[PDB]
Amino acid sequence: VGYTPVNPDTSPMVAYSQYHWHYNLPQGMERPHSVNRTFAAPFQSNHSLVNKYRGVWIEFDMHPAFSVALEPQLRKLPRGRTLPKTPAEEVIADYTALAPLVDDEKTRDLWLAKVFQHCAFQRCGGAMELWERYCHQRFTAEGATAKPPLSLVKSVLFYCNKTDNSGWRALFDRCLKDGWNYTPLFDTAQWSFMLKSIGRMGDEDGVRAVLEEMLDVQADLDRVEARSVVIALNAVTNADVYEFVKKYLFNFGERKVKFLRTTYSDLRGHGAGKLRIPLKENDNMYYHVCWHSSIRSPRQFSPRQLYFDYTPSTL
Amino acid sequence: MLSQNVAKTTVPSYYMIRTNLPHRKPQNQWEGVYYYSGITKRQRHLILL
Amino acid sequence: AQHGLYQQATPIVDELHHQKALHAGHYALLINALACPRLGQRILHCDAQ
Amino acid sequence: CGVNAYEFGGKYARTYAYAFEKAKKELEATAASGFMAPSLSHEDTERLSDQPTTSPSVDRFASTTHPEQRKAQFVPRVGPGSTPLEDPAADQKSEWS
Amino acid sequence: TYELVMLALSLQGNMVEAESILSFLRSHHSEHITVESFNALLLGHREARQFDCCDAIWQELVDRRWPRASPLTAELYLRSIMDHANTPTSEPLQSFANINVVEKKKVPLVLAQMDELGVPRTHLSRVLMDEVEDSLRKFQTYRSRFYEWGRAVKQFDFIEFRRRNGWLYDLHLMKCTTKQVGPLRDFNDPDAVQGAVATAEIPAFFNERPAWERPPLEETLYVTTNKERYDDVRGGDIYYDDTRGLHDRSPTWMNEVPETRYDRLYGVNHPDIAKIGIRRHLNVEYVNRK
Amino acid sequence: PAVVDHDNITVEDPNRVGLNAATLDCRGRIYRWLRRGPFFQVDNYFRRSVKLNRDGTLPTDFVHEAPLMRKIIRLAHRGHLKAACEEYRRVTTVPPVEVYRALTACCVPGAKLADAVSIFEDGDSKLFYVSRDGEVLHNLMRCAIAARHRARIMWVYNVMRGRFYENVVVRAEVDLIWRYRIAMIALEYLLDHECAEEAAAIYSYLVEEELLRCDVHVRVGLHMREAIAAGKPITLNNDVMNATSLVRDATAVAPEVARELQRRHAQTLQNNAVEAVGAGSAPWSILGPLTAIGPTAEDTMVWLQQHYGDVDVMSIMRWARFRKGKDLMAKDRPQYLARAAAWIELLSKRNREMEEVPLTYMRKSKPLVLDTNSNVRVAWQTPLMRSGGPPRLL
Amino acid sequence: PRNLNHALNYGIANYAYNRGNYVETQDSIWEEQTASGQEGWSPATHADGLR
Amino acid sequence: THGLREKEKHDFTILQRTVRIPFQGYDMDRFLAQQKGTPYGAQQLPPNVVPS
Amino acid sequence: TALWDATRKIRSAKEAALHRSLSHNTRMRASADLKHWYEEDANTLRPLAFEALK
Amino acid sequence: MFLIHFVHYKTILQKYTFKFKHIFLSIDKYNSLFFNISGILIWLNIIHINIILIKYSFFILINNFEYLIILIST
Amino acid sequence: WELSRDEQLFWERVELIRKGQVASIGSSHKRGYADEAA
Amino acid sequence: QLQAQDRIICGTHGAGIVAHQTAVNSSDNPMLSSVTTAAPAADLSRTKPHEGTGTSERDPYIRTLHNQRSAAPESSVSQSHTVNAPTVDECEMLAERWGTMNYWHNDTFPRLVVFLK
Amino acid sequence: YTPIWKSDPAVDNVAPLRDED
Amino acid sequence: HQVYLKDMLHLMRYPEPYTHIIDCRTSTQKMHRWVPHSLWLPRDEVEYALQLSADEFLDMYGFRKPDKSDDVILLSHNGIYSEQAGWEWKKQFFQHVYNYRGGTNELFGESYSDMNVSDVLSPW
Amino acid sequence: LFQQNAYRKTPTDEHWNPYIRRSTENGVGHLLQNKFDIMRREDRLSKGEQDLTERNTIHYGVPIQQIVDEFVFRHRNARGERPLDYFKPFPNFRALRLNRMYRDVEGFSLMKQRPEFLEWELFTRYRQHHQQRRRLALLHGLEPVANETAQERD
Amino acid sequence: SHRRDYIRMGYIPRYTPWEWIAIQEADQPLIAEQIRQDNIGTSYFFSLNRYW
Amino acid sequence: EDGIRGSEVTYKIVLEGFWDHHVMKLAEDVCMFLKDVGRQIVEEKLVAVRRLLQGGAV
Ligand SMILES: O=c1ccn([C@@H]2O[C@H](COP(=O)(O)OP(=O)(O)OP(=O)(O)O)[C@@H](O)[C@H]2O)c(=O)[nH]1
Repeated sequence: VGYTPVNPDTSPMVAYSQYHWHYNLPQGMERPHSVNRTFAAPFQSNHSLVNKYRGVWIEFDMHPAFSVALEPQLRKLPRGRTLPKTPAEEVIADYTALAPLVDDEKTRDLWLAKVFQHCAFQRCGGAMELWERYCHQRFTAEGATAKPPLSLVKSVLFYCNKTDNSGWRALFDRCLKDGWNYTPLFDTAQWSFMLKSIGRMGDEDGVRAVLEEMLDVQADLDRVEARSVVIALNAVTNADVYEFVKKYLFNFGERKVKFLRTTYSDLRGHGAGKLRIPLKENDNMYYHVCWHSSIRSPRQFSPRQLYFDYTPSTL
Repeated sequence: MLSQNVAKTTVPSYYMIRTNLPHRKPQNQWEGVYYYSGITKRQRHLILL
Repeated sequence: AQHGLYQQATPIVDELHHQKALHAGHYALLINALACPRLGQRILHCDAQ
Repeated sequence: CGVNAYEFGGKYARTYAYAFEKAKKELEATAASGFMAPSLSHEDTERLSDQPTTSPSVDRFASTTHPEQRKAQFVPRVGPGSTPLEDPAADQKSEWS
Repeated sequence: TYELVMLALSLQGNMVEAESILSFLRSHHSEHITVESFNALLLGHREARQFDCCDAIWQELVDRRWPRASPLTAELYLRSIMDHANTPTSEPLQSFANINVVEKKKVPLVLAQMDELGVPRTHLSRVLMDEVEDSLRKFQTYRSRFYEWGRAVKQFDFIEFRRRNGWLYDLHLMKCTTKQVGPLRDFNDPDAVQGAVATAEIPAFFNERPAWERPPLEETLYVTTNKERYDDVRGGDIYYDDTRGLHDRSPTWMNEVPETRYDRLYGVNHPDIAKIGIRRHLNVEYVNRK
Repeated sequence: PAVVDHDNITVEDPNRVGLNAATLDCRGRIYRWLRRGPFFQVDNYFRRSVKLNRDGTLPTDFVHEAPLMRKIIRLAHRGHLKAACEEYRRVTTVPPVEVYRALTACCVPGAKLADAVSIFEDGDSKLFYVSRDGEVLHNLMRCAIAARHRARIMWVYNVMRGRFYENVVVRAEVDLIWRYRIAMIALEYLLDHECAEEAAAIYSYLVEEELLRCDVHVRVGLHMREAIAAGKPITLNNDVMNATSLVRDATAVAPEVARELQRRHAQTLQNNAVEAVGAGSAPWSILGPLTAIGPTAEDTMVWLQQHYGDVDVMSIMRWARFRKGKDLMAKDRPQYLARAAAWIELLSKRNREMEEVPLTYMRKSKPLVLDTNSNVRVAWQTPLMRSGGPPRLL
Repeated sequence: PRNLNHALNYGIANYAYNRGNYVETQDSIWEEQTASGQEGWSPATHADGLR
Repeated sequence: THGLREKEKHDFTILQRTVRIPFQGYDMDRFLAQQKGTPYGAQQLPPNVVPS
Repeated sequence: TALWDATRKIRSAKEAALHRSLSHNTRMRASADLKHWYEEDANTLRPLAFEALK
Repeated sequence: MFLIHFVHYKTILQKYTFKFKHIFLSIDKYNSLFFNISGILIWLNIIHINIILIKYSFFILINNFEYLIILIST
Repeated sequence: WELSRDEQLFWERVELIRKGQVASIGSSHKRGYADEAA
Repeated sequence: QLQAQDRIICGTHGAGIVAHQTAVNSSDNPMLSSVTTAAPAADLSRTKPHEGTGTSERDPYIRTLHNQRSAAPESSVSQSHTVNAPTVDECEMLAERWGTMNYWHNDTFPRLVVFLK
Repeated sequence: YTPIWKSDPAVDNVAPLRDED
Repeated sequence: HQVYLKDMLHLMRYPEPYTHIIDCRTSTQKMHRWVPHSLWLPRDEVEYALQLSADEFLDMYGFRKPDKSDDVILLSHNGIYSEQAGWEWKKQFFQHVYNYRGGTNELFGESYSDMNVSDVLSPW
Repeated sequence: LFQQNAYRKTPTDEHWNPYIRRSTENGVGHLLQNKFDIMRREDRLSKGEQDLTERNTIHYGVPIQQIVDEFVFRHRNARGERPLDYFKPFPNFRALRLNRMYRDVEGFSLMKQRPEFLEWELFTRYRQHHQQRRRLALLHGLEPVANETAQERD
Repeated sequence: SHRRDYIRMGYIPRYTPWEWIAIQEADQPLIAEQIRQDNIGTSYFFSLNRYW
Repeated sequence: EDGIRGSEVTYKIVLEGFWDHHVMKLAEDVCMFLKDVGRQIVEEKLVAVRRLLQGGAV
């Protein structure tokens, strides 16, 4: 009785009533409850994971001989979680000079991959020359048999995305099932960077090819970084690719799709500053990603909105 | 849609005001805290592969 | 014998024993090798989980 | 001469041959996987292109999204301890010795 | 020699004799006992599926800290625990949940001991370490997480997860019990009017009409929905069970459906379906089996 | 989103980030504030600043905190552990790896292990695993050695191997060479103090990671470094590895090591045969499992190979060469010899098997035919103990 | 053979003691239960009937 | 499925209400044996059946 | 006796083959049949002795 | 072509039995202790007493939800 | 080969079943279902 | 310490107090009027581990005995304060043995007199 | 709101197979 | 439970002896092709058909009645009538009953419909 | 039948679930995997011991306390089986239990099965004599030794 | 669970049943810091001075 | 010290109810529980000890 309701735990007139347990009965537990055991939820935090590497790990496997031999050259290149500020010109000079002296293929290529990664972080454009000078001959040209070491490919790809470069499309294509079959070994961050670059450059077709492979190779869709999905989708103006992207959008999860919308509305919105290159206007893809989000969320009832104009009829 | 999604409240009325019927369940002492132990399909797949 | 090819080790061992080229510990060495423990390694990791 | 009574005769011959080849190929991968066979469920595989149409992995349920439409029989059976049977969650399936 | 004989006996599952040999050793030859006899016994008891012994021997091996336990020892004991944790009980104990999962909760204690003992935890098979890591994520949590694990956001998020997987049955907030179980009459009196002193929510399998009283398989042959009357109910229950048969059809069904070639058989107990059938025209020979 | 400026705080509060008690819309905010968790203020303050950079770099280098980190390092190098720890307290931001290195290195000479460990554990998995470093773990290990603490040695080794989460997810995993160095001093300690168990563990790890030849690889590596500064091509061959002073000298000593293995084994066999009887000599010693070594270099290597060959003998003879910086092979020959012998002895299972003491033979039994005790049993007697007697089966 | 004393209780089970002797039987049971750890010297309780 | 087995079990439980615990003898060995007709002089002849 | 020993080795080899197969074959394991282990034994498997000649 | 006529064997053997309880077997109900009510007191606007049986009452319930009610020896 | 044979069989049977329908019903028309009004 | 503990408590399914030889046949007694004559037990049938078809004591309606290993509780008799008779094996090693003063001078089987003799 | 996307074109899936055969 | 286009092509080339593909198309006027290895039980007859004995069923439809263990795949233009038929086959208890939605339209690229039903609801 | 196998592909279908997999209900046949284990089972079964595979389902039975309880409840305190001392004022905890025979009656054949007149009293006195013999034994140090051979015992 | 009278006919367990204790105890995690293992020593200098 | 007066570890569980009889009966429940669990643990330890008494190295 009142506008303030009784709280059923603290009130003995609830607790001890006939619909609950009186204090003179024997007070044991009624039934056991196993909730967590029967059907358990997987852990997904609202906050992203604080320790994760957040980059493209380039996997440095060197024989612990050349690793010691080449140390004064390698000390200038990135080691794990450490990014020395050495100017990229110098590093490339060192590779060009000293590398023909080393005899190992595997070593020369690990070293090269480090150089590429280093040049990806500084966004120096003259590093593809290195690909055409050493690797192109035995990997990409005229159906050469040789199969490049994975780390090298990851590194070059990462470089083509960081420095936006038409070249990526040629490399990526070699990684599908009939080629090197490297695509299932890519990191989630790899996909993230790829999508973002392709999106900036604006290839709907690059975007489609990449989303198809990602899906087939079972990438982690929900953990692909939202910004990069948005920038990729934003690039899609062509009727067919557009169709593809609706049908595809159904592959994300409820949550992912909600934040695809949030992120999208921010990047053309308040957070338009957050990007190094501003987005381009897609009103169509924006509207659609919002629409999709609305379709996939639970629906709420707002009767004064729906039935605002309802009039009954006696027909 | 989901048939376990079921009204927990009565139709709004003065019977909520004029009566000592409680508006929520009392807490259940023996029901554990819900917490997260479990893995995704994706994760199990990753382990197997 | 350690890789589980005992069949191929048998004639070799026979011919050694006939020439009296084996002494005390050598026999123990062979008999221990018959337990295939390079095959055991492989089985342990793959099959026997 | 009585082939056509059998499952390797006639229209079903082609199926037998198919099964035959798969078996061969499958033996190969078992020999590669250390003589521990791949998953029946083909949970083991890199690509979705790879899992065959014949695998139990393929999802045939009235609905993809809606859980109440994912049963085998008319109501939702439960395993021992009132654990969910119909569509098992990742951690309920345990492969142990 | 003795440890090989023990390992043999124990692969056979012969525990009495294995343990005997160890006893004799303990008594006469004690200073020579290696770890591999404890390993033998562990492997053995695990095979015979006696897990309390599998435990006893490990605890003992922690007390005498010599011989030093090996990563193999820790592996065998841990495996025996996982084995224990995954066995079912009989049906009498299976009504609420699978009990034996509690065993996995030993694990974070054993792991702690392995650190006191200097057994490196990273020599454990990849396999076992997967099972153990799972076991951990079921029961282990830190003082950090513990301060935050009851937040309502996380409780309700767990509810939301259960809702998207369509399992709400057990959750407290999210279930509304409806059915009440009436009292039992006495022939000592119809007169005495019973009333409820207390009320408890308990699973329906405690008291449910005995299987020989109720109709045969209900889940399969009847579609039942518990629902609420829309009309105002003066007295009596506000819920009823709408039960229809699986096979139920409109009494008017034959009009509601297009006509068939069967219709001229109407109200005939033994039709000759051989006559209206197509086989007799299709076949050249046509033997009628009847 | 609300953000607090600590420089600009005014009474006016232009950004309106404060919790105003009476304004429009305040109530749910107040309620939120009263529900906050025990560390809310602190946690939010800490996570909204101090977070890993988009490159995978640590937040560790900041201009305003730099001289403080310098000061800590400086203090630790002069061995002032308390002053350094007292400055570590006032650090707002994650301190660079160099700080953790300095601080643990300081813990070594006084044997402070508890302190080295709490330092390390502080920098690791709280602060993003700055603390996980070849060098820091190395110091940790040197303390555990200095404190003669076996279990903690195994614990540092275990930390150093790491698990999926820190290796793959965090990507902080100790460098290959450092892993080798750490495991190696741990192994010195264990083999020298005769711990067969943990020794065998670490050794099995070295076998699995293909680190058995690693020290050689490092030496070869150095000469290669010089050859590259000069401009001549470098290559990794079996010849280049067998041109090393290390492998040469071990190969030189090998026959002497073998002969010590043999002498030692013989004397052990003899002792065991005497203790058998409780003291003359028993039949036990008359013929042992060890074959006599042929007179040649290759015969020596062959002998070592077939009796001790489950271990890698050569690399052990290399590892046992230096002790506390002192080269044993070129100064004390017999000390070195006995060391290499003792180590190869401890690391083989085959040797463990052939060195066992003869034990008495256990009588099987049956229960009494006329039951009196369940504890009294009829023993079996081997034909040796009862001569005569009717012929019996097994 | 296990059955050597059988005659003394013919057709009933074999016994190694004189079963016709009450005292000897009771004694034999005593020894059996002593052998198996059911009987013997144990630390006393306040409930064990000290008198 | 008709649950007649479950009924049968329940009814067994009902029948238990009546029964005693049997007298197993003061010397139980002797008793069991004599029931089986093994001891000396304990032999019973089979009940005479009227020929068909 | 020698002949018997040899023959017994042969038979064991056959059965061994069978066993390795059963233990690694998961589809046959799916149908739960103890009978898979006994339905083909040394008598049954090939090579058959009474077929040697041809 | 057809060489033969045959009789169709099949092995229909059920030898395994898997029955799984449907979910609703384990759902909750509301159960109650039940004693014979010796008396009742209701009060909302006006108090009313009903006495079924007069004995010394060993237990007493009070329930406030709509009307105040007191179930005696309930 | 078998597919060819079995195709033809299929149409033979379809033909006869349809002719039986038309014969017994009397016309080639049928009702819909109660739900084909909407 | 019951007579025939093993046969009755550990061996028998009812613990001796359930009557397994009883017919589930219908009775004319008023209390038993609910009891219906049972169909005969199913022939080749695989039971659940806790049930039986109810034919004999060896096969009850309800299996009472556990299927695990059974072990008598650890004796509460003091093993360290109890002195047993000296064995051959113990008396050969008597010169290395460490006893209590009570072990050397024990009232029954004193070991000092043996160390000396 | 349906249809969300253009339905698949009229393509005949059986013909190519039986043609190969 | 569903059966997709992939399963359908696979079963065209590699038939299983005891899998039956059953065509539910109702009107003969609309059916011009033959789904390989299929058989014809039109939807309208199903309720009756499934209550015939093995013999009688043989006489009426000219092919053997599938046993209740066997796989039964159902077929229609859109996948609607096949569904309703499925409910019939499931109500007699048939253990494996799969509907192939989009069935004959997807196979042959025909656009036909079993029933004329439209998505739009008439305004109330 | 539909309930048993509805969409069921194989009998092992639900064996992704550990607690279903080691159920021993249908038999032990899915739990025998390598030859070794099968042979072991054969052996142990022939010796007349338990199958180890059987132990995959843990069956605790019903505990003796629960049984005795159901018995005395079904008999409404089971007064047929209680000692007459249960019916007198303040019975000690030994009068509180059922009527099982103990080991003390074992060597007395005078009383056969029905003891005649005064026999049970005689027996009662014999029993006492033995209790006193035990007392003297403990007093003077001659009691059974768990180790003892036959001459020592003699 | 076999007791059909559980709350209905007035039987309420005086002792909580073993099976239930097992379930309850098996639902919640165990806190790691409750296990209490110290084999190193006390940290005099660094511990009380650790990161803010 | 011997008997009741000495130990390695002591646990005191302090139970608190709103009604006296509640707390009394809870104490009987928990008490009987720890009696059983205690006996099981201490019995296990006891067998380990009896084995260590029988023999072992150093
Ligand atoms: O999700 C996020 C959040 C933030 N940022 C941050 O946005 C800043 C500028 O935003 P951009 O996303 O335009 O820069 P970018 O492509 O050059 O950055 P990378 O991701 O290639 O490094 C970047 O320098 C990065 O720090 C992201 O890149 N992604």
